[PDB]
Amino acid sequence: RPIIAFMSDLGTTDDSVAQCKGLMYSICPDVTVVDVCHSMTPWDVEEGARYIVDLPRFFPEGTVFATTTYPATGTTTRSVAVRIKQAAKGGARGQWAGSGAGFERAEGSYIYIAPNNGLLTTVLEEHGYLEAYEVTSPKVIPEQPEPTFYSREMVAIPSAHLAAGFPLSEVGRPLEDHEIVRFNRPAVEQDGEALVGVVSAIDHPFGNVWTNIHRTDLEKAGIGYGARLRLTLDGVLPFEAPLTPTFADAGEIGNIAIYLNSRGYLSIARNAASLAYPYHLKEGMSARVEA
Amino acid sequence: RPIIAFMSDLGTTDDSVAQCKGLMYSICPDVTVVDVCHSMTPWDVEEGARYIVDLPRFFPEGTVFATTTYPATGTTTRSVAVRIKQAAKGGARGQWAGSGAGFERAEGSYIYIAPNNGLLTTVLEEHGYLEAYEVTSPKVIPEQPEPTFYSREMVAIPSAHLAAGFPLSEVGRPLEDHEIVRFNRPAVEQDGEALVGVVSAIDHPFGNVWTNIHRTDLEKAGIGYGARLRLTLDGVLPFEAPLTPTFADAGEIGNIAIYLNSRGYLSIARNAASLAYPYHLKEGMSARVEA
Amino acid sequence: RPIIAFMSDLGTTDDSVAQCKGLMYSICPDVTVVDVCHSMTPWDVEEGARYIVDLPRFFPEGTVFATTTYPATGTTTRSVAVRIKQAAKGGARGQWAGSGAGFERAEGSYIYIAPNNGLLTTVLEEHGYLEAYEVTSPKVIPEQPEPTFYSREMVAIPSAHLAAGFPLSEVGRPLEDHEIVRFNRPAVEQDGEALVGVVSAIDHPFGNVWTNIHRTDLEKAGIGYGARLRLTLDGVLPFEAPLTPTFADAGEIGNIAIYLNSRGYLSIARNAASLAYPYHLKEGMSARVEA
Amino acid sequence: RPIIAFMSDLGTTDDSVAQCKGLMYSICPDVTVVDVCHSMTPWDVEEGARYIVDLPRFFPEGTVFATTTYPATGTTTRSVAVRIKQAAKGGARGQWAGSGAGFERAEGSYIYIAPNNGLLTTVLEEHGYLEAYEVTSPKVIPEQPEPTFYSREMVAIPSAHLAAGFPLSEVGRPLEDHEIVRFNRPAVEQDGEALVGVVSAIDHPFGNVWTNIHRTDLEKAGIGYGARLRLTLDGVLPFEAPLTPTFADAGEIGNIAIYLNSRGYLSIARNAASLAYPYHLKEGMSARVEA
Amino acid sequence: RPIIAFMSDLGTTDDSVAQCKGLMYSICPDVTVVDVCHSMTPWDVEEGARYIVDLPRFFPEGTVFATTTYPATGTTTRSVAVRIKQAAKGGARGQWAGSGAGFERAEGSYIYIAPNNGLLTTVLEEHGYLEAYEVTSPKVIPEQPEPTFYSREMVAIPSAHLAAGFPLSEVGRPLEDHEIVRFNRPAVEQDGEALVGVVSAIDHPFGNVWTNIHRTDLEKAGIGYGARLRLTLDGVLPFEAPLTPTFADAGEIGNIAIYLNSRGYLSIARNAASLAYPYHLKEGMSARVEA
Amino acid sequence: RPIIAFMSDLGTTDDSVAQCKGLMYSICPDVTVVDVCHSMTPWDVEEGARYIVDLPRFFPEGTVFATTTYPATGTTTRSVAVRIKQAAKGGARGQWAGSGAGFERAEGSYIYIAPNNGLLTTVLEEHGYLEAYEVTSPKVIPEQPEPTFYSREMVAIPSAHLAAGFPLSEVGRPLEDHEIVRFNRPAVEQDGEALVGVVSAIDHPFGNVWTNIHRTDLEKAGIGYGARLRLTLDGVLPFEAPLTPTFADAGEIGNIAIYLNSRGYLSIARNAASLAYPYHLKEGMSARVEA
Ligand SMILES: Nc1ncnc2c1ncn2[C@@H]1O[C@H](CF)[C@@H](O)[C@H]1O
Ligand SMILES: Nc1ncnc2c1ncn2[C@@H]1O[C@H](CF)[C@@H](O)[C@H]1O
Ligand SMILES: Nc1ncnc2c1ncn2[C@@H]1O[C@H](CF)[C@@H](O)[C@H]1O
Ligand SMILES: Nc1ncnc2c1ncn2[C@@H]1O[C@H](CF)[C@@H](O)[C@H]1O
Ligand SMILES: Nc1ncnc2c1ncn2[C@@H]1O[C@H](CF)[C@@H](O)[C@H]1O
Ligand SMILES: Nc1ncnc2c1ncn2[C@@H]1O[C@H](CF)[C@@H](O)[C@H]1O
Ligand code: MET
Ligand code: MET
Ligand code: MET
Ligand code: MET
Ligand code: MET
Ligand code: MET
Repeated sequence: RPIIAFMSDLGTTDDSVAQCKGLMYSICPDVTVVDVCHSMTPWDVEEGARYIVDLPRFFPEGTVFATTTYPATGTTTRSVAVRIKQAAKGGARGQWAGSGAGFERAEGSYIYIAPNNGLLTTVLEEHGYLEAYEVTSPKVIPEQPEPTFYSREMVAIPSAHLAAGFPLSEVGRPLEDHEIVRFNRPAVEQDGEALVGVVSAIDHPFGNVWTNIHRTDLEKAGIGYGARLRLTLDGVLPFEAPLTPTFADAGEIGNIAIYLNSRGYLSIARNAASLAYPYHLKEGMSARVEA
Repeated sequence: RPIIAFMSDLGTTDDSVAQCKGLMYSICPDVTVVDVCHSMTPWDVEEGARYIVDLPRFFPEGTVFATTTYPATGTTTRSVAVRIKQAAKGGARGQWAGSGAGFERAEGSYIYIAPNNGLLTTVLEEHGYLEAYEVTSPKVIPEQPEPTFYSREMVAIPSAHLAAGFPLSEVGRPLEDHEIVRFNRPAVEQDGEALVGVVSAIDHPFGNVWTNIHRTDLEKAGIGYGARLRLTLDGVLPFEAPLTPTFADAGEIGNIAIYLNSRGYLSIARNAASLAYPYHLKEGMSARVEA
Repeated sequence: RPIIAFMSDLGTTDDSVAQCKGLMYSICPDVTVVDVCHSMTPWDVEEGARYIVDLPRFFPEGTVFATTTYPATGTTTRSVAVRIKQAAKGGARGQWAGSGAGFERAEGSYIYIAPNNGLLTTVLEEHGYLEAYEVTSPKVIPEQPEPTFYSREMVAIPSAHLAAGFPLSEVGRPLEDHEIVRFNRPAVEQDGEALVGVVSAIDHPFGNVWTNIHRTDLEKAGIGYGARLRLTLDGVLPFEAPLTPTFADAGEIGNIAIYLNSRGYLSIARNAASLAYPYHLKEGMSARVEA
Repeated sequence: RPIIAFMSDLGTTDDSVAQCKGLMYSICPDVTVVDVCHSMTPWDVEEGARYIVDLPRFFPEGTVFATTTYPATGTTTRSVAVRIKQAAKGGARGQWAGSGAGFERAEGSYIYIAPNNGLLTTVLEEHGYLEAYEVTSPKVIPEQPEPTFYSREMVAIPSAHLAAGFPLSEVGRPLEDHEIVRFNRPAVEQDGEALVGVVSAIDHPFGNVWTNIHRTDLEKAGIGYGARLRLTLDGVLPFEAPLTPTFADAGEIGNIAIYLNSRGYLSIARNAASLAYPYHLKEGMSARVEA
Repeated sequence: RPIIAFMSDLGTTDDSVAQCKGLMYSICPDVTVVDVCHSMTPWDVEEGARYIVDLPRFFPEGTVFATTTYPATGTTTRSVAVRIKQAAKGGARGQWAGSGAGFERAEGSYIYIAPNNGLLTTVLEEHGYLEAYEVTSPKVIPEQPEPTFYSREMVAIPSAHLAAGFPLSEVGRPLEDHEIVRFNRPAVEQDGEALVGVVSAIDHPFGNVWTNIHRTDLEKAGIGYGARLRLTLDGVLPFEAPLTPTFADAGEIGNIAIYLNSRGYLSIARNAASLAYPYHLKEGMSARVEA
Repeated sequence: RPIIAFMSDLGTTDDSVAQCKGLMYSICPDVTVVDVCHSMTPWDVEEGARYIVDLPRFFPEGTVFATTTYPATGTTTRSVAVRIKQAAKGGARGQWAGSGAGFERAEGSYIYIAPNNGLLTTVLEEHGYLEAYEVTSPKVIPEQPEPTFYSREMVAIPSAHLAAGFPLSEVGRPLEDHEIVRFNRPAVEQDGEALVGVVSAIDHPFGNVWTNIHRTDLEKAGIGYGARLRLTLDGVLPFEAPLTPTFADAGEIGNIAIYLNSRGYLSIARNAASLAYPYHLKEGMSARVEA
C-alpha cells in the first residue's frame, strides 16, 4: 500500500496536479497520493526545500517524496532520485513523531525524486543519502517529454514507478556527489554572544515569524527556556520576552512570545493574534538575538 | 475501510496538514483521509463550528471527525472525544442526505475529537451525545507533545487511533457535561413582526449572504416560500424580494433572491452574480427581516 | 479500484466539497476521489471546460469525471451523463500520456457527468460521444433534491453510483445531440496574414499568458519553430521573439519566450519570471500575432 | 504507431483470429496487426518456433510478437512475456535485413508473449533475453478466462496491452530461467566426414526440402559454395549436386539444386519445379550430407 | 478511426477480396479493414451466420460488419443494413470479452450489411435490432452494378460509406420485420431428459466436434460441470465422459473431453488430438446427450 | 495514407509474407499493406497476371502494386518498376468502379514493381505506361540481397520506398520497351464460325469456368445476350444455354448459365452450384463455342 507525497509549484487553480495524479494511479493503481502543498513561490527552491525536509519521520517507511519546481523544464537536464539515510528526529526537542515515544523509523527507508536544481539541498544535509541516480530510463520517463511540463514527465511519472516497486538503481547511472546541485544556505553569524540571521519565513495563516537560528545555535550560546531574550527584527524592532515553549506563555492575548517553532527554530509571534500581518513583516528581514 | 474527515486552521500553504496525514496513515494503514477545509480564520471557534456541524449525515457510519483550532496549544488543557447521538436531518427542508429517500444513519455512529475550547458547541446542541472523554492516554497521544502543534498531537494522532479501532472509553477519563466548554450563540431577537439577527457568513466563492435566522425562526412567524420580504443589512441597505427556494427564481441575471440556504438558514444573493463582493458586505453586520 | 475526478466551483473555504465526498464514499466505499480543482470563477462555463477537456488520457480506464458549475440549480434542468469516444492525444506534440511511448486508452472508457449548460462543449468536440442521457432516476439522484446544491445532488451523488457499476443507460432517457447545450466557441480570425484572438487564460501561479490560437492555426499560417513573431496584447503592449519549445530557450532569466503550451496553444511568458502580474495582464484581452 | 505480429494455430476458416484482432484494436486503437501465419500443425511447438524465430530483424523497434499454440488451454499454467536481447543477424550470409547495408536494430527492442509450453525455445537460444515475467495480472488478462481459448485470453489480449504501453514488469512476477519450458533440439551428428540430420520442413508451396544442418555445420566441415555433395533422404534416395547459392545455378528447369535457404540452413530443391510433391518427401525423414 | 470487419465467400485465391478492400479505402481512407474469414462453403447461409453472430462484443463500438454470400447476385434483390440492439455477452459462462471483467458494450452500437437472403438470421435472433433499411441509394451503391459481383457492389461499397459516417437511414426505405428473410434453425428436441440435436460443425483445424445443443439447453435439464454424460453421435457412437471446462481435463493425451466450447455450445473432442479427422466425422450427423 | 497492394507466390503457411510486411512498415511507417493473394501456382506468370491486371481502378490514386513470382531469384536479373498510364475501365460492361457513376482515376497514378519475367505483360497491354526502370539502386534494394528471396529484396523492400515518396526515376536507369519481357498471349482462333480457346481458369471457390474468349470476340462474331450457345470443354463435354447477365437467369438451382464474368470474358457455371468440381474440370482444357 505505497504512498507518494507530492509537493509542487503547480498551484491548485487548474488541472495540472490532477494530470500528475491520474498518471500516478495509472502506473501504481493501489497508491495513496498525499498532497504536501502546491502553493510555493515558483522557482524559489529554498522555500520548496522548507516544505519537504521535515517530512520523512511522519510517513510509513517506503514512502516516495515527489518534489518539484522545474524552471529548466524542456532542457537536457534530468531529475535525480536519492535514497536518504537518517529519517532524522525533529521538532523543538529532537524526537520521533507519533503517540508514545513515537514511531522510530529505519535508515535507508525513503526516496526523494526531484529536479537536479538544488531543491533537495537541505534534505541531503540533514538526512544524508545512501545512493543517488540520474532519471533517464524510458521505462520510467517519456520517450518524448512534454517540453513545458517536466514536473509531470520527470517527477510524477517516475515517482509512481518507484512506488510500484521499480528498482531505484535502474532509473539511470549513479551520480557523484559533486554532480548533485546545491544552493548555499547562509550560516547563522556569531560573536558578541549575539546571533545574527534572517526571517526564513512568515508562518501562514497565523502571521508568526520564523528565523533561521536553530535550537543548536541557541544551545552553545547557553540559551534555554527561561532566558530573558532580546530579538531585533529589521534592525529597529528590539522585541523583548523570555523564551517559552508556546504562545499562551505570554499571558494576555496579543502579547509577544519568543519560542522554538515545531521545526526546531527560534521564532516570534503573538498569543492568539498576528504579529506579521498588521505590521507587514516579511521573509528576508534581519534577525538578531541575545541576552 | 475507516475514514477521518479533517477540519483545521493549518492552511494549505506549507506541509502542516501533510505531517498529520502521514501520521494518520501510519497509525491506521487502511484509512481514507478526507479534507474538510484548512482555511478557517485562526482561533475563530464559531467559524470552525459551521464547517463541521452539518457533516455527519453525509459520511459513512464509523467516520471520525478530527476538528481543530488550538489557540491553547502547549498548555495543560486536553482534547475531548465524543460519540454523538443523532446524525440528524438537515437542509432547507429537513431530510437524510443522498439518492432516493436518502441514507438513514443509525445513532451513536460518529466520533468528533477536538480541542476542548468550545469548537463542538453546535455539534452537541444539534446532534447530542452518548459519551465524552478527555484525551490523556499515552497510547493515543505523544508522551512529549510538541508545544506549538497540539492540532497534530492531540487531534490528528488520536483521531487515527480511533479510526484504527482503539476503544473510545480508553482514551482518558469520562468528562461531565459542565467540563465541556461552550460558546454562547447570539439569539435571534423578536422586535414587533421584525426578526433581528446577524450575517453569520459570506458564502465564498459566490458572495452569497447567510444570516443566523433559521427556517424554524421563519415558520415561527408564519413565513413560507412566496411571501414578500424586506431585509436590512448594516441597518442602512434594505432589500425587497419574495422568499423563493433558489437563485433562478429571481428572474434576470443579477436580480435579488431571498432564499433558504442548504443549511436551513435565511440568505440573500444575486442570481448568478455576486452580492457581497461589489458592496463589501461582511459577517457581523446586522440583519433584519419582516413581511 | 474506481476513480472519480471531481472539478467544481465550490471552493475550498467551507465543507461543501467534503459533503459531496462523504456521499461519494457512502455510495461507492472502494472509490478514490481525486480533486481536479474547485477554485474556478463561479458560473464561467468556458473556464470550467478548459480544466476538464484534457483529463481523460491521464486517467485509468473506467474513470468518471464529475464536473460542475450549476447556476440553474433548483430548476427543472437535469444533468447529462455521456460516455465519450476517443480519449484523444494532447499536448504540444500530439501524443499519449505516460512513460515510454505513453499509455493508449481504449475508446468508450470514460464518463463525464455535468450540468446540461454547455460545460461539456469542448469535451464533446475534442472526444466525440457514444451515448448521452438525462440524469432523472431516483436510484441515482435524490427524490427531494436540495434546491441550491445541484452540484452535489445531480453530479456528485450520480457520479458515485456510476463509479460503483450502476449501468449508464439506466440513469434516464437518451438525449439526442440537439438537446445537449453548447456554448459557441469564438473563432481565431485573420486580419491579413496576422492572426487575431484573445488571451484565453493567465496560467497561475506562474503568470504565463495563454492564447486561443492553436498549433493548427500556426500550421498553414506558415509558422513553425524558427519564426520571429510579434505578439501584441490588449491592442497596446508589443512583444517580440522566435517561437521556441520552452522557457529557457529565451536565454537569460526575465527574457521573453513565445512558445506552445502543454495543451497545444500559442502562449507567451518570461523565463523563470512572471509576465502577467507586473503588467497586470488579464483573460479576455485581444492577442494578435504576425511574422 | 505500435505493431503486433500474430502467429497462432487458430486457422483462417472461421472467425477466431478476428475475435482476437477486434480485442487488440479495442485495447490499443493505434495498433497495426500483422498476420504471420495461422496454419501451423496444432500443438506442434517446434513448427510454431520456426515461424517466429527469424522475425525480429524484419520488424520496427517496439514490435510485439503474439505467438501461440495452447494445448494446455484452461489449466493453471500461465503465459510468459520476454524482452529479447539481440535482434540478431540472419540469412544464408548473416546480415541485417533491408535496403542498403540493412536496418540495424538496438538491443532490448522486441517482446514475445506466448504460452509457457516451450514455443520460444529457439527465440531464446538465438536472441537471448533481458527479462521474463509470468502473465497473471487482471489488468492484462481476463478475470474469468474462457477455458478453451487461452490463445485469445493469455496472448492476444495482453499482447495488446503491451503494444499500448502497459509496463512489461507489471504483467506478473519475474520468471527464473529454469521456470521457462524448453524443447530439446535434436543435434546434428558427425559420422565420419558425413553430417547426419533430418528434414526439418517442406517449404510450401514450392516443395523445397529444408534440413536442420546449418551453414555453421557446413563451414565447420570446410564445405562452402562450390563443393560436390551427396545428400541422402530417408536413407535410400541419394542426390548429387554442387552447393550453389540459388535454384537457377542448377542449369535446366527441373535440375537438382543443393543450396542454403533464406534461414541459413542446407536445403535441396529442383530449379523451378517441385521436388517434395512428386516423391511425397516429408519432414522427419533423415538427411545425410557428405563431400 | 472506423473498422469494417469483412466476411465473404470470395476465397483468398484471387483478387476479389482486394478489389473490395481497394474500394473500402477509396471511400473511407482512414478505415481499418479486418478480415473475419473468406473460406465459407459458398451459398451456405447457416455457416456464414456462425462466423458472424459472435463478433460484436469483440469490436469497438461503431464497427461495421460487412457479411455476404450472394447467390442472387445480378437480380432485383437489394441488400439490408441493420443496427443491432444488444451487443450480447457470450462464451461458456455468458460474459463480456477482454481483460478484467471485460469491455461492456453499448446498445445500438454496431451495423451489419448483408444480402437479404437470411444470412443475418441468428444475428437478429440473438442481438435484436433497432432499425433496418433496404440498400438502394446511388450515393452508396453503383448506378450500374456488376451483375456477377454484388458482394462488392451491394455490400463492400456501402459498408465503407457507413464507415465514413454516411447516415444509415439514408441508404433506402425502412424494411418491415417480415420483409427481412430468415431461414429456420431446427430446435433442440427434448424428453426422456435426453436432448436430440446435430453436429453444427467441425472445429477446424483441430477436428473438434460442435453441436447445436446450447448451454441454456443443458441448464434446464440440470446438466453442469461434474455430470457424467453420454453423448451419442451418428446413432451408434455413445461417447462417455464427464462435462469439463477444457481439453486437459480428460487426463492423458488422446482421451475424450465433453466440454462447452467458446461460443456456449456442447462439444466433444480429444485432448491434444483430432477426434473428427481420423474417423471422418461430419457436420449433419445426429447428437444426443443424457445422464 | 499510402497503400501497397501485395500479390506473391509465397503462400500463407509460414512467415515469408510477414518478413516482407515487417520491412514494408520499417521503411514507410504510415503504410497500409493490403493482401491481393499469395496462393498462386509458383512460377506461373500468366496466372499471376490475371490477379493483378484489373486492380488499379479499385484502388486510391498513388497506390503501389508489389507483384511477384521470382523463379530467377539470385541471378543478375533486376526488377522493373513502371508508372502505368490509363487506369482502365473494366468488368462485363466497361465502367469505372464505385458507387454512383464510379470513381474516375487520373492517368499516371499507379506504380507496379515486379520481376522482369513477363508478369506485367497484360498490365502493360491493358494500361499502357509512361516510364519504366531497372531496380538497382542501393537506396531501395539491399547491397547483399538474399539469393533465394528476391520477392522480398527486389520487390517488397523497393515497393515500400516508393510508397514513402522515393522518386521513381531514381531507382535505376530507364528501360526501353524491348527490354521489358513479355509472355506471348495465345489468340482465340476461328474454326469456321465457332470460336476456339481455352479455359483460362477455374473460379475458386465456386467452381465456375472462365474462358479466354472476350466480349469483344463475341461482338463481331455476331453474339449478344439472347444467343443460344453450345459450349464444349476438353473436346468432350457439351453444354447448351443462352448467354445471360448472371447465374440466377438459368432458372432452378443446378442449371447451366453461360455468361460474361466481372472481367469481361465468356464463362460457364451452374446456378448456386459447382460445375467444375463434380466433373473435375481444369485450367488448360479447350473451350469451343458456337451459336
Ligand atoms: N514562465 C516560466 N518560466 C520557467 N519555468 C516555468 C514557467 N512557468 C512554469 N514553469 C515551470 O514549469 C514546470 C512544469 F513542470 C513547473 O514546475 C514550473 O516550475
Ligand atoms: N500565534 C499563535 N497563538 C496561539 N495559537 C496559535 C498561534 N499560531 C498557531 N496557533 C495554533 O497552534 C495550533 C497548532 F496545532 C494551530 O491549530 C493554531 O490554532
Ligand atoms: N448566486 C447564485 N446564483 C446562481 N447559482 C449560484 C449562486 N450561488 C451559487 N450558485 C450555484 O449553486 C450551485 C450549487 F450546487 C453551485 O455549483 C453554484 O454554481
Ligand atoms: N482439442 C484440443 N486439445 C487441446 N488443445 C486444443 C484443442 N483444440 C484447440 N486447442 C488449443 O486451444 C487453443 C485455444 F486458444 C488453441 O490455440 C489450440 O492450440
Ligand atoms: N455459380 C454461382 N452461382 C450463384 N452465385 C454465385 C456463383 N458463383 C459465385 N456466386 C456468388 O457471386 C457473389 C458475388 F458477389 C459471391 O458472393 C458468390 O456467392
Ligand atoms: N525451386 C525453386 N526454383 C526457382 N525458384 C524458386 C524455387 N522455390 C522458390 N522459388 C522462388 O523464390 C522466390 C523468392 F523470392 C519466390 O518468389 C519463388 O518464386
Ligand atoms: C504553529 S501552528 C502549526 C503549523 C505551523 N505551520 C508549523 O509548522 O508548526
Ligand atoms: C450555495 S452553492 C452550494 C455551496 C454552498 N457553500 C452551500 O453550502 O450551500
Ligand atoms: C507551464 S508549467 C505546467 C503547468 C501549466 N499550467 C500547464 O498545464 O501547462
Ligand atoms: C524459398 S522462396 C522464399 C520463401 C521461403 N518460404 C523462405 O523462407 O525462404
Ligand atoms: C478451440 S480453439 C479456439 C478456436 C475455436 N475455433 C473456437 O472458436 O473456440
Ligand atoms: C463470380 S463471384 C465474384 C468473384 C469472382 N472471382 C469474380 O471476380 O468475378
